[PDB]
Amino acid sequence: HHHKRKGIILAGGSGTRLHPATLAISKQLLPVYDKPMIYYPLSTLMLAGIREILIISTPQDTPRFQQLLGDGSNWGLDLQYAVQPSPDGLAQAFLIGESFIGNDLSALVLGDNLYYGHDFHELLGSASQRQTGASVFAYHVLDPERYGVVEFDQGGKAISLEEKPLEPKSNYAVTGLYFYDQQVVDIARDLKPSPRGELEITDVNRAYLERGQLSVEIMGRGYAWLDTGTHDSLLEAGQFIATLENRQGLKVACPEEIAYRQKWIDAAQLEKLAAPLAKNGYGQYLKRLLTETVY
Amino acid sequence: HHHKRKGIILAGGSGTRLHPATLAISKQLLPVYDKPMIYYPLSTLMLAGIREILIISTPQDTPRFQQLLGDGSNWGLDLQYAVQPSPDGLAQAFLIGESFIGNDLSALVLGDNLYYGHDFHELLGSASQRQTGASVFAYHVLDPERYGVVEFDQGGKAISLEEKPLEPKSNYAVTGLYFYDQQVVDIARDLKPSPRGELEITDVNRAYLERGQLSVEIMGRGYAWLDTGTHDSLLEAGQFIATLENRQGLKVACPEEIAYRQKWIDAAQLEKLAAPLAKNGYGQYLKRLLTETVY
Amino acid sequence: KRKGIILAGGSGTRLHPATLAISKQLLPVYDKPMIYYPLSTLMLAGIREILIISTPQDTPRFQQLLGDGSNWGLDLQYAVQPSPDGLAQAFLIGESFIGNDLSALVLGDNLYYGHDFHELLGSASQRQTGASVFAYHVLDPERYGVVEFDQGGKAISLEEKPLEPKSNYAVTGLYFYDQQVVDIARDLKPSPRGELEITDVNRAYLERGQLSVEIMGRGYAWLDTGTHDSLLEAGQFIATLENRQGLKVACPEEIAYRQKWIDAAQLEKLAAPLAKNGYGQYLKRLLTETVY
Amino acid sequence: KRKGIILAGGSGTRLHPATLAISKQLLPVYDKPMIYYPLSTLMLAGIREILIISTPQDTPRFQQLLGDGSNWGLDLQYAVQPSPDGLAQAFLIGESFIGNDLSALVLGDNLYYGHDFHELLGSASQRQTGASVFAYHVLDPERYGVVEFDQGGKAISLEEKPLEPKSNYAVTGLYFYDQQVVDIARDLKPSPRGELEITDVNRAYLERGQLSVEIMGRGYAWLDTGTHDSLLEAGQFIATLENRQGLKVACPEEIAYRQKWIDAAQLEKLAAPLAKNGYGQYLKRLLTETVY
Ligand SMILES: Cc1cc(Cn2c(N)c(N(C)S(=O)(=O)c3ccccc3)c(=O)[nH]c2=O)ccc1Br
Ligand SMILES: Cc1cc(Cn2c(N)c(N(C)S(=O)(=O)c3ccccc3)c(=O)[nH]c2=O)ccc1Br
Ligand SMILES: Cc1cc(Cn2c(N)c(N(C)S(=O)(=O)c3ccccc3)c(=O)[nH]c2=O)ccc1Br
Ligand SMILES: Cc1cc(Cn2c(N)c(N(C)S(=O)(=O)c3ccccc3)c(=O)[nH]c2=O)ccc1Br
Ligand SMILES: [Cl-]
Ligand SMILES: [Cl-]
Ligand SMILES: [Cl-]
Ligand SMILES: [Cl-]
Repeated sequence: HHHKRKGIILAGGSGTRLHPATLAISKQLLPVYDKPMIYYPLSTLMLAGIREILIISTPQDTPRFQQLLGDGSNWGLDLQYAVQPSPDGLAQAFLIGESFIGNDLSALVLGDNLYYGHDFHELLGSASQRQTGASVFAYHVLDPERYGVVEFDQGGKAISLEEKPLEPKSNYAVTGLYFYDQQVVDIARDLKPSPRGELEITDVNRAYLERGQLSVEIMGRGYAWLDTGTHDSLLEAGQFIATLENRQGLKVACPEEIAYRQKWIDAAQLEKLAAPLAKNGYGQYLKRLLTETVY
Repeated sequence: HHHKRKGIILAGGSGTRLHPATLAISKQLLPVYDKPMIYYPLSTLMLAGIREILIISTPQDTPRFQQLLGDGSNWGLDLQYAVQPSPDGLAQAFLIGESFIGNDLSALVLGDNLYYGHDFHELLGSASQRQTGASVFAYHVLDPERYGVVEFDQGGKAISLEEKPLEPKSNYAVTGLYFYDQQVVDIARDLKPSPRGELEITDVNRAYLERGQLSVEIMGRGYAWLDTGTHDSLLEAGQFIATLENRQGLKVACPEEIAYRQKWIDAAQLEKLAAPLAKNGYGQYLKRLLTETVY
Repeated sequence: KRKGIILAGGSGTRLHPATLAISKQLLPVYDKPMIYYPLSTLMLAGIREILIISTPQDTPRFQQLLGDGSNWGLDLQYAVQPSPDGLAQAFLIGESFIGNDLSALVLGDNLYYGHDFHELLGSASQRQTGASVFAYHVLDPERYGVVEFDQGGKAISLEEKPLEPKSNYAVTGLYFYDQQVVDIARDLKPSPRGELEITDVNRAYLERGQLSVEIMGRGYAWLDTGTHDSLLEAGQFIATLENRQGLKVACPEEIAYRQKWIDAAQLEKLAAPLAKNGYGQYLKRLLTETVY
Repeated sequence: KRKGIILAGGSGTRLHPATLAISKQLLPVYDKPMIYYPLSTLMLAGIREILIISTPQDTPRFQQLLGDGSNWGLDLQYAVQPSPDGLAQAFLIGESFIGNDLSALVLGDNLYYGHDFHELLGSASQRQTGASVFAYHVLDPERYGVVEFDQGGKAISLEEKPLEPKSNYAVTGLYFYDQQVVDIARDLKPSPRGELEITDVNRAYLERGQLSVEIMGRGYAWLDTGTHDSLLEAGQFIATLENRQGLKVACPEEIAYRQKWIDAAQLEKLAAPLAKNGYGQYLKRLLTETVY
């Protein structure tokens, strides 16, 4: 009898690549300017209207995310948690997240991706509304070799996907934000590991492409999709957010704000979250959101 | 007998505020990352479909802008030039630009304002399409005291404008990009100087407001409106553009690109502009635009 | 001999939510945890025996990061400061650690850089009586302990965060002390603000005419990591220097190796688990390259 | 006595369109034109008599900025380099300016910062025979003149932009010369690349055993302003230092005042037209404040 879309954030082991900074704490707990990196994809899923979210991290890191975020109920969310013992590729998320997904639609977001721009809400909404097939976003980059790359024909139809090609067919990278129908778990179960031993998200997306069920929306150049892959790019992302926030006196990817604007929490709930933070600019910001109209 | 909108860039004296950097060359000739500051508002007017543009600068600086930009015909534009002897306020632009405006619609842009974001073309187009009255944009800022400030009532109607108020009524600044009908010159002619001796753009905009002819569109938080008022903010703006451009391998506010995408110049014309620039990344970029599809 | 204290104290809620569930002095400045910077500073002054004082929450996190220090030729101990009751409390908490030895205190969020910094530390630590501090010209002296000089350059007053500062010389977060400091700290009354003040310890030395105040020149960088904006500035400053030089600032393994506290075999062992990133590659490179 | 040359040469089209109709070495690094930095460097080495060599297009722009230098206690002259035919051409163009005196050359886009920089310049300029250069450890030595040292630290080879560099020590864009340099430059054949190379002048001194190569230590900042990305890094580096200290790096008026080339009356006159911004306020402040 009938009378919905779940989220997954993959916040896994960045191995030893960013050591020694990441000896102290996992990558997606490092801040970008003023807030932990995971706040950014979490906020992204929230902006897409997703409230029920599974956070996949290492056994070691699970407790630390849990300590930061809890069960989400203060922000009107239902956050759950699962361990990824080993870094065996991004598609593993769907096998780990299998019982969490159930028979629902899903969205996957990488824990180290930051997005910003105008009408991002509307760009997400058109992905999450398409209730069959899958939807991904293509973004023009300088270094497409580092990503899944999309080739378009002359009428703008997607015709191939390639994982980290040495000779990319275009400058269009697939961003680390994906929307899936109920077929994803069964596609993911049939994947054989790749040459380097990972369950690849590109192979999942190619299965949808081969069935004619993949929507590739362009994420325009007027959106910022930022890179937290290196210490240098983590620093750029910090500068970028700081510049915007200090210009505007508005925050990017403040989860409490997003829950309040989605009406998942009300003004009294937002005031209670502001109380313990009253003595810093972040809690003062939440307080200011109770009385200021922001368009 | 019948069978159009002109642009003005006010690139005037920043006095001695940014000295000694500006002893060598005027403010709007200083670069923001890789291109002279004036490229940014020029590109903004171009994106609005404006081809016929008057550049107002000091007698000293006029020749230097002229040397940089010429008459615009290489980029499919008709740039003209006029001197502002003295820094007597922004509204003077309409008296200086009087014969240039003629009986047409106009757009005014400050030579030190940078804008960026998604569907900026569409945001401009809806201003320039409204062929009577005036249109301005409101942008949430931290420091509204430095700008013209807009007060909205509870239904979102603009009800007051104030120039640099010590006690701002909102955090909404009027950005330095304005669209005017044929009434602007006559409003500007009736302005008495303000307490500090300037012909104020806020007084022009209030005249439209009092006639019920001012449209105030919100420029959303997903747009970046950057500040080149200080050495620090000029540096932020540099970092901001560099981060975006190096992420994307695409340029922000490249005039040649904008003229090519407006179809004001064709592929052969763009190739000829790329030739003298062939030995640097900027000319290599223009060359790459001849063969790459960018969405 | 001289023992060191790093005060990696509580920043309260000021850097929340970055610091929710994540210790301030474990936040990275560019590529390495904040605490590497004061640690390296102490190590550069020749100090191997170091006490890390932090919150009840954060102390075990530093322990789990750094252990007893033996891998870098150090002797690290740990103590907790229950409550942010003033910087001078370090000497009470740290009484039995200091014992009857000379000491140096460094603040956990203070970053230093410059030419002959080794020698500037050397000259302070060699002075075996009195106390030694550094005065650095700053834009906002009101945020710090301020030093007033007379026309002949003698220090004549110290004030903690004065509303009307007598100079632009701030006392940096690096202090050297003789065997008197514990008893000076023990006889302190808390200030109006409710803190055992480090400036109050330093004035006590000044009143005895036993405070050396040396100028840390304008060619040195003393950076603060109090706020999100300063932490960011500091990252960009270090990254700019490191990417230019292909050398690191405040890499403890390098400093221990250069002090001869660890040898080439042990440096090589430290490089192995970091081999697949640039930090281990740098440690490996330091075995074969002559760096003047 | 020692005369100076600033080579503010042609960067071609590489920084276009920023440099279209606007001279490279007049682009600002943070708050001041690029050329203030090498000028100040020369001024810090005690050199008052300075030749600015630039393009036919840019030379009069520097002239119109700086004039004869008399307002800062300097003696500035100007010469043109018709074509970017190598850095060593400075000595041919500058032959009659150098006369029979000692010289120093500095590259117009080179920025230096650090403790006791004054003394490092002092020691090079005091050496009245041979030539003196500085070797600075860098990440990308292939972009520079590279110095090879033997196991005892003696310089044994110099190579201009080697595809396989023998070390990570780059020769900085600051060179001190005796009365031989003009005749060495005059006897140079152009390289395969079509340039009169400064490394070729320096090897000629090395071959005579008259090249001093001193290490510019890792505590000094030597920044390059070749590209848009480096020019930006340099701005952020200087701004971070200046906003922290409330002191300026490479403010020529301050350096002339501190060298006693201009007095307090003249510094005050220079402050007046800049009074309404921070730069003049700083100059005014330097009349009453003691800065160590
Ligand atoms: C429509 C709508 C607007 C907003 C306003 N908003 C926006 N636009 C943003 N952005 C600037 S965003 O859409 O680009 C964005 C949202 C979440 C995470 C990253 C970026 C934000 O960070 N926070 C925020 O409250 C929030 C919720 C909803 Br529903
Ligand atoms: C529709 C359209 C898109 C573009 C693409 N484009 C965009 N979007 C941008 N932007 C990132 S922008 O719309 O925010 C912008 C344009 C001009 C000046 C500043 C920002 C740009 O700088 N250059 C550019 O070619 C150009 C012309 C036209 Br008409
Ligand atoms: C003399 C000496 C030099 C060095 C080299 N060195 C230097 N100079 C530095 N500096 C750039 S520093 O002296 O300004 C510095 C040292 C420790 C912590 C911060 C800065 C460094 O960070 N690491 C380093 O190995 C190490 C130990 C000793 Br003893
Ligand atoms: C000893 C001395 C110190 C000073 C102080 N000083 C210093 N140290 C600096 N430096 C920070 S510097 O020596 O590293 C430097 C000098 C000139 C150009 C670049 C950096 C400066 O920029 N300006 C300045 O007035 C001036 C003249 C003389 Br002689
Ligand atoms: Cl876009
Ligand atoms: Cl928006
Ligand atoms: Cl110094
Ligand atoms: Cl050094």
